Amino acid sequence: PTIQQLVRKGRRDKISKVKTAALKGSPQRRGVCTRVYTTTPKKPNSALRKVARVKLTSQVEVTAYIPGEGHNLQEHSMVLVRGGRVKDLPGVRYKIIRGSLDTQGVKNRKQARSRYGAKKEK
Amino acid sequence: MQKTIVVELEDRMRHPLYGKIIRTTKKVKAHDEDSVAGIGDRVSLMETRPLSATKRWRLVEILEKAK
Amino acid sequence: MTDPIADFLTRLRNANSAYHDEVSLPHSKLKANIAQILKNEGYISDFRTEDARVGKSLVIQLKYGPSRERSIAGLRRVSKPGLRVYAKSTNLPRVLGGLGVAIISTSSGLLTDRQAARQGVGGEVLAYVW
Amino acid sequence: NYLERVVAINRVSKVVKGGRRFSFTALVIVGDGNGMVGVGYGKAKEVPAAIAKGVEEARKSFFRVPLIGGTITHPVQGEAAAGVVLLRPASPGTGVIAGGAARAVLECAGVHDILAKSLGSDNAINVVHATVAALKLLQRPEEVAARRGLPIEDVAPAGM
Amino acid sequence: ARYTGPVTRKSRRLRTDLVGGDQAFEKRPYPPGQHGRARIKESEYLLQLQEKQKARFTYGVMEKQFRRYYEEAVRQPGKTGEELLKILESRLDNVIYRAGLARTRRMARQLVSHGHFNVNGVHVNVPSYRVSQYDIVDVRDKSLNTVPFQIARETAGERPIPSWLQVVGERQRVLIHQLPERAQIDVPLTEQLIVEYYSK
RNA sequence: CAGCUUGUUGGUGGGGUGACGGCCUACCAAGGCGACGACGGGUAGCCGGCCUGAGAGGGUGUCCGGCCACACUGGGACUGA
RNA sequence: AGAAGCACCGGCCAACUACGUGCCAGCAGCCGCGGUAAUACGUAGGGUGCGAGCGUUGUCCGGAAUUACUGGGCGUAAAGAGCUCGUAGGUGGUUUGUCGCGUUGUUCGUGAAAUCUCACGGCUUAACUGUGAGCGUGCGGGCGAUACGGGCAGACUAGAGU
RNA sequence: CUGGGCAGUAACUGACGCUGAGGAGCGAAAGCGUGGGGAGCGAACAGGAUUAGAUACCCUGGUAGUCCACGCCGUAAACG
RNA sequence: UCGAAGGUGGGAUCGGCGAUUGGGACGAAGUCGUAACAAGGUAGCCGUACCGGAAGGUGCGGCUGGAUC
Ligand SMILES: [Mg+2]
Ligand SMILES: [Mg+2]
Ligand SMILES: [Mg+2]
Ligand SMILES: [Mg+2]
Ligand SMILES: [Mg+2]
Ligand SMILES: [Mg+2]
Ligand SMILES: [Mg+2]
Ligand SMILES: [Mg+2]
Ligand SMILES: [Mg+2]
Ligand SMILES: [Mg+2]
Ligand SMILES: [Mg+2]
Ligand SMILES: [Mg+2]
Ligand SMILES: [Mg+2]
Ligand SMILES: [Mg+2]
Ligand SMILES: [Mg+2]
Ligand SMILES: [Mg+2]
Ligand SMILES: [Mg+2]
Ligand SMILES: [Mg+2]
Ligand SMILES: [Mg+2]
Ligand SMILES: [Mg+2]
Ligand SMILES: [Mg+2]
Ligand SMILES: [Mg+2]
Ligand SMILES: [Mg+2]
Ligand SMILES: [Mg+2]
Ligand SMILES: [Mg+2]
Ligand SMILES: [Mg+2]
Ligand SMILES: [Mg+2]
Ligand SMILES: [Mg+2]
Ligand SMILES: [Mg+2]
Ligand SMILES: [Mg+2]
Ligand SMILES: [Mg+2]
Ligand SMILES: [Mg+2]
Ligand SMILES: [Mg+2]
Ligand SMILES: [Mg+2]
Ligand SMILES: [Mg+2]
Ligand SMILES: [Mg+2]
Ligand SMILES: [Mg+2]
Ligand SMILES: [Mg+2]
Ligand SMILES: [Mg+2]
Ligand SMILES: [Mg+2]
Ligand SMILES: [Mg+2]
Ligand SMILES: [Mg+2]
Ligand SMILES: [Mg+2]
Ligand SMILES: [Mg+2]
Ligand SMILES: [Mg+2]
Ligand SMILES: [Mg+2]
Ligand SMILES: [Mg+2]
Ligand SMILES: [Mg+2]
Ligand SMILES: [Mg+2]
Ligand SMILES: [Mg+2]
Ligand SMILES: [Mg+2]
Ligand SMILES: [Mg+2]
Repeated sequence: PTIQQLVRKGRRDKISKVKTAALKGSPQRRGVCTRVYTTTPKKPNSALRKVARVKLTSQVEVTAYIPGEGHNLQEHSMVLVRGGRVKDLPGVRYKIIRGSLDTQGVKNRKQARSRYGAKKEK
Repeated sequence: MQKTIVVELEDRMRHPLYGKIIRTTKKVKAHDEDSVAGIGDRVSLMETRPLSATKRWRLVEILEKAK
Repeated sequence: MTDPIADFLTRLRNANSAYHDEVSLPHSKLKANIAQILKNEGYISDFRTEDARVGKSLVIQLKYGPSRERSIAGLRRVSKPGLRVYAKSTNLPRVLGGLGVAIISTSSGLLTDRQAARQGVGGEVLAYVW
Repeated sequence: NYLERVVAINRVSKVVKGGRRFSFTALVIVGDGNGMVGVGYGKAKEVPAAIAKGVEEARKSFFRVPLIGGTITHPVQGEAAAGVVLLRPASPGTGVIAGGAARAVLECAGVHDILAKSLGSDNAINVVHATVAALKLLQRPEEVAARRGLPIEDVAPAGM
Repeated sequence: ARYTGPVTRKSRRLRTDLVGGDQAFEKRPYPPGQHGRARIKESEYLLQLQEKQKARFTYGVMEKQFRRYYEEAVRQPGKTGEELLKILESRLDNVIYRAGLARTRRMARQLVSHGHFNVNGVHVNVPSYRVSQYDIVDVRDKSLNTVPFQIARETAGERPIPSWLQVVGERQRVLIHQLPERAQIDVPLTEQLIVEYYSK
């Protein structure tokens, strides 16, 4: 509207918020994974989600999510972290890759056999 | 300016996006061997070698003198 | 009172919507030429110029089909004073995919899309009459 | 020997004294697949009665569409109460490109080459109403020739 | 890659047999799976996907090759589906199938891949080759008098010959007069749904 | 980020350059730039190109090609077309 | 005879049964499933799609007409400054003449190559590559027009003011 | 003492018009500074009453304020 | 003469930590009240001032986005 006013003040695209701040440019960031514990998700879920405090090589501390049936995690551990939303936990915005430098692939895994870590057979 | 004059020039260029025609005014420094020019005093200018640090124009003739 | 072409188009559109059989407005050469183009295109009936109290007034009579049907589907000014619209021969505007007529102001005078494309000279698209 | 497709099905609720009352409304589009298209809203307690009423209303509200050889003549831009859908003629090679409701209405009408997009609300009923409105403002070159005169100031390279 | 799997299972899934031959029918209805005898709501995307898969498994075309064929067809002027079908037909296996030098498309692909055809007296081993106008196709001289060819040498007179191709007698030579017209020869499938599928 | 500039703007006479030129020098005037954004802060090699988008547009400058800038950091001269 | 695997199967979107489990184990892009008959969890079978590749992550474009020239709105959903004056700026009544700056036409030069497209030619085909033409939206120069905007020179009263 | 508007004649000039970034002026009530004034009302405050409580609604009182002079403040559901 | 580096000095600008302290968002099934939605029990809002554990109350002026004869 008002081409003269548009000439005086052009349009501006919406502001953007980045979603990979902790990784800051890396699809996977190598972390430390200290103090593995378990918390409770939001009200209408009533579960016990296994989480951890992992500090990346980019020197940021975030709370990640551990997928699969159980884990071998412990105090500081040689782990890889990828992005992902949990939709139940307050502010967990990253997920640890299962089948990485330290953590093992989820045993007894036969379906989808790539996520959570699973060799075919050998 | 002691043998120099300052001349306002204007031009129109179409907007790259909106397409409206707009007018922009510029400013050039013109050499005046005999400094005879006042406020207004329309002048046609032809561009020369770098006569000075900021002078690239010279006086050609005086047309439509100031009212 | 800006863009008398737009005022003329708006008056014609309002009269056509209100089923008016007669319009009146002050006369200008541009409006007379536009009336000539409209008469040639067949969207309107006869037009004439009559001398009012001041200046001249241009008079356009409209046409209606068999029922209360309007030959003029609509009007749309194109080259507004806020942003002028210029078109060349290779990219002349199309109205209704050829079923509409756009007035083109070229060095040959006021011309329609097809006639202007025939002679290959473009200009300012005044409006779409379709 | 008609072609029918349902666009939207949903259940409405009205509060009564003792509890809840439900009903079903199912808009159904009916046509023969060549040039005829019908619109029926329909409403009943059960889905079969609802779609039957929609089919009947479409049969009642059948209306003529102008075609020029499988595609529309000139681009149109209709507008419903809230739906905003525009239709444009396309090359014969191109199929029918539209959303759910628009594509259903167009395929019941019998259009083979059309470019349709929705720009207003995403409600199925309003999209249908906008599409059928655009079909209504669609005119015929012969009709505009009757309106003006000299049926030569038109382009129909496909002809036939 | 190649399917190398049960063609009849694909035919039962697609609800339309498209291979024929000796194993045309299974003498049973089409419940392709455990729940295949149950009725399923027909979605708009389902019809287009089924049509595309029918064409791909009829012509032995991988997904990327079919994508390239469709994009070339739409980029070509005029129509899109007809051009796509013409490109699909222009394959060596399809040409051999139409000229009746093989039992089905899979047999034609097997022979052309094993390299028993010299088009202009030149060895080829790719079914992806496309024929053109004024192009000859000939049988390898050494490969004559072999069983897979002599089995059909005398019983190749059952299937019809398309109006664009022609066959030669005791010594078979395949020549291409012009581009095919699948719209008038052997079109068991409508391409106007594939053209809508590929524009999503 | 609302006031920026003093060889800074111009002129004169010399010097200097392959070459015009405050490029340098001695003297004279008070001028020059700024809301069409100077000055200041953040970021960045530019383009032909690449991706997406029907298009307009949005993102990007990696293969390759053209140019520019740099050679541990900072500064300088010479040889030589 | 020496050679296939991969992901998904609640709506978006193509793909359902059973077993164990019973807000626990768990999955998940949303909203939603799991608290004792789970097509949504792990598993088995079955199906779908692709394929020596299939899924996840990272970022950009599109859907988004949710920065709208194309292509948005501002009574009540977000949106008219509390009002007025006025600087720059944008915009402007009728008519005559001149210029031809904007406008537009032709011509010439330029707009490197590859790469984008048409048409062909060669690697058994394709990828890859060669050729002819488009592209290079533009710019500079000459030669045509004043229909509209505009510069100048005038005129009129309707606008406006007295 | 002074502003504006409307009507009439067309008497006069002759596009001198519209909007207006910034900028400037005006701008309810409440409030602030200086001096004056203060009948009535009336925040704050006090007593009584209601209530489990009543820092309120009700009653009895009562200070600034409401008023004037010159300044300041420039805010309202300043809304059609 | 100029001239890199270095020293001395007052400033300019951008960050990190900080005893202590203010407000905000979310949590559970806590404590104290019922301010709004009905005339919500004293109609509700808007600007300001004052007061009180808290929501809030009172005064001044305005609106109906309430009613009344
Ligand atoms: Mg707009
Ligand atoms: Mg000099
Ligand atoms: Mg919408
Ligand atoms: Mg491959
Ligand atoms: Mg000096
Ligand atoms: Mg000097
Ligand atoms: Mg850099
Ligand atoms: Mg778009
Ligand atoms: Mg360096
Ligand atoms: Mg080094
Ligand atoms: Mg160095
Ligand atoms: Mg040398
Ligand atoms: Mg030398
Ligand atoms: Mg499905
Ligand atoms: Mg169970
Ligand atoms: Mg499952
Ligand atoms: Mg997106
Ligand atoms: Mg967009
Ligand atoms: Mg909107
Ligand atoms: Mg509201
Ligand atoms: Mg609002
Ligand atoms: Mg106002
Ligand atoms: Mg306001
Ligand atoms: Mg306000
Ligand atoms: Mg002004
Ligand atoms: Mg003006
Ligand atoms: Mg004018
Ligand atoms: Mg003007
Ligand atoms: Mg070749
Ligand atoms: Mg080129
Ligand atoms: Mg030229
Ligand atoms: Mg008057
Ligand atoms: Mg006069
Ligand atoms: Mg004004
Ligand atoms: Mg202002
Ligand atoms: Mg007061
Ligand atoms: Mg006072
Ligand atoms: Mg006092
Ligand atoms: Mg008390
Ligand atoms: Mg009292
Ligand atoms: Mg009292
Ligand atoms: Mg006080
Ligand atoms: Mg004041
Ligand atoms: Mg008021
Ligand atoms: Mg602290
Ligand atoms: Mg209450
Ligand atoms: Mg209250
Ligand atoms: Mg009460
Ligand atoms: Mg109350
Ligand atoms: Mg009180
Ligand atoms: Mg108050
Ligand atoms: Mg009150």
